[PDB]
Amino acid sequence: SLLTMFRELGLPLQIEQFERGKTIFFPGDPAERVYLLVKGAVKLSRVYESGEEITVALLRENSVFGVLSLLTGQRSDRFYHAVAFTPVQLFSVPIEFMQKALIERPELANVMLQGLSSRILQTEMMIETLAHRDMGSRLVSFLLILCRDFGIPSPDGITIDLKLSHQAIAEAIGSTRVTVTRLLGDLRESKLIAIHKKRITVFNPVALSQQFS
Amino acid sequence: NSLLTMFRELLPLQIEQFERGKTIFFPGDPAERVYLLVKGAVKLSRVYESGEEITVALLRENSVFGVLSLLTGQRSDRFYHAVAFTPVQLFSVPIEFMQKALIERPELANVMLQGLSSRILQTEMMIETLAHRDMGSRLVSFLLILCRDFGIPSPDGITIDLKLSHQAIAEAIGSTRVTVTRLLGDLRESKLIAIHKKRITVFNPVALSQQFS
Amino acid sequence: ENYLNHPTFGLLYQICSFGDSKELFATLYAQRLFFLVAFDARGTRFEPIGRNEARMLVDNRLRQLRRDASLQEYNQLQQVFKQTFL
Amino acid sequence: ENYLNHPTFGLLYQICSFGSKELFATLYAQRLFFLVAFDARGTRFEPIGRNEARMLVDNRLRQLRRDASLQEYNQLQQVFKQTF
DNA sequence: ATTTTTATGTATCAGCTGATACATAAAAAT
DNA sequence: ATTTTTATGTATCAGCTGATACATAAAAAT
Ligand SMILES: O=C(O)CCC(=O)C(=O)O
Ligand SMILES: O=C(O)CCC(=O)C(=O)O
Repeated sequence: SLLTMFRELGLPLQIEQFERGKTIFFPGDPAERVYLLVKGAVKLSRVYESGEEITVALLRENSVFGVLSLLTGQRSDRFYHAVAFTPVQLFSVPIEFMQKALIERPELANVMLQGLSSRILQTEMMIETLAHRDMGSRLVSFLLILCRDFGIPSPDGITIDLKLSHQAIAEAIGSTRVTVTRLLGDLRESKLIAIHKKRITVFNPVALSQQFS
Repeated sequence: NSLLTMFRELLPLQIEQFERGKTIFFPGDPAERVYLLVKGAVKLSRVYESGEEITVALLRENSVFGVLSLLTGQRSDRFYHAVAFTPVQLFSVPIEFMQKALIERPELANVMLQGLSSRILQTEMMIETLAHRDMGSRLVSFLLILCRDFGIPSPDGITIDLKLSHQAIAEAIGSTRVTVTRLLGDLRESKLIAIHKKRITVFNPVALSQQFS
Repeated sequence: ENYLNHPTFGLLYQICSFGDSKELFATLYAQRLFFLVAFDARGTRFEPIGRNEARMLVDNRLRQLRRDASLQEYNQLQQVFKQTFL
Repeated sequence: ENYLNHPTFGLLYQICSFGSKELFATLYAQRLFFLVAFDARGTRFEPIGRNEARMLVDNRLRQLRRDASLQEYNQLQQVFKQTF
């Protein structure tokens, strides 16, 4: 329904195209719009001056972002790095043309709240993952989430439909790339995962989920 | 205070009192309500079968929670542990009584979207903290947030107005109580903080924040 | 082990198939939420429920299969039931 | 050294006083800058962008320098120097 | 098809920090 | 006020994991 409502904020609203790795918004850009990722994935990241990049969350389909614009207004500026992790199609409404649109159609106001709710929980699920001490448990917990959002059914196991570099991952669970390759190898020999054509695949993710009760 | 103003009008509504340590909702409960903490602190936590607790978010005054109810309603069951970490006063409106009240008063619809948006940013700010590798940087990053939420002006430094048990901290930053007492002992010597009667007082929190720009 | 892609909560994994053609599905991580899926021509609608309400639904399906079907089908649900609730 | 707390935002720290409207910045990593006016009927909060909040202090610097005391000009420069 | 950039596999180390125990202080209970 | 339950300070050592470097494969640029 988030997909249905956004398409009615104009007369028709046009769909933006974003190529792989192409950045949507950058830190210090004014936030004037509320966005809705329709297809693909979007990487929100904190970027230090040291150059080290920390992935805050990896959004999935039908996710609402640009949450800061709603409260801040155009005046304030972004503090995160919104990058198109995969080829992505998204919508974009100026917040001012949204607040007016909220009061005209309160039915859409309801749809939105639910969308933001999902975000909260999804971001909270992340907290769980990083809240682990055991990097092994932390990696897996993360991989589970990946199966949930970007995963596509494959005969041996769920395969995440995305291309993920060891670094891109290491940036997500708060560790180094070395430790990522290191641990992944351990899960290769334990035969719990598999990597072919640069795409990851977990084996019976449900069993892994039970360990985390 | 709009959040505080609008919630009040859902005849009027009387405020709920929770004693220290007393639980608001447990896991498994029918998530049929949306809450708005007015004063005091609410500890949202995940609890494993192993019995261990992971603090997801430590809420502040004028913070909206119980967000799951807006998605599925009274049909689905909780999975987080909502505890009153400090003596707390809050409101509680049933999702249904809300869903209708949102359409009736379009002024309130926006008030809610802003409040959930803060939580997404707050929950995201937590990610940053835990995303550190260095437990030292991680602890501080956390202490910074506490000053931002529960902190009060004290002459030498900002004293967070809350009492934190080493464990309670350990549970929040994904570490052990031992390391907490250990790291705290280092920050005393480094003369960046001071502890009296379980009150944590940072000196020039600004300086400490300068690290992360 | 049979999957279905919820728009919001992502991948869901099948628990069992009821006689009404209605099927019970569950969240991939931690079995946090349960759903009743009904396949209408353009329906494929989702209907959320709680674990208690979800347990008894499978319970009914447990008894029906044993009396009027093969032990293995009953056992296969029993596996699921055994793991999912116990 | 002066802290005020916008309720959604959390605690904020003073940067400069324009003259007495004041500019307050967010505590964690100064992500948001807010203009605050101490009206008798309540405080008022207005967020502004980084680039803009900069020039606003700039003008104040020259004004402390050319019309006022030595001390004060230095102090504001400290905050400016650090904040940027 | 050539080169040269990026990603992955493997090697090496040092130092946290988790794990366990104890001592002591603080708080709660009696 | 006395006791006894909880919180904090300290001691220990083992091992993972960050830091550093390289090999090699894969990919991207040219
Ligand atoms: O709102 C922003 O600009 C940063 C964070 C964000 O986009 C989001 O959480 O969806
Ligand atoms: O929404 C729930 O039921 C659990 C999480 C929550 O309460 C919150 O995000 O405030």
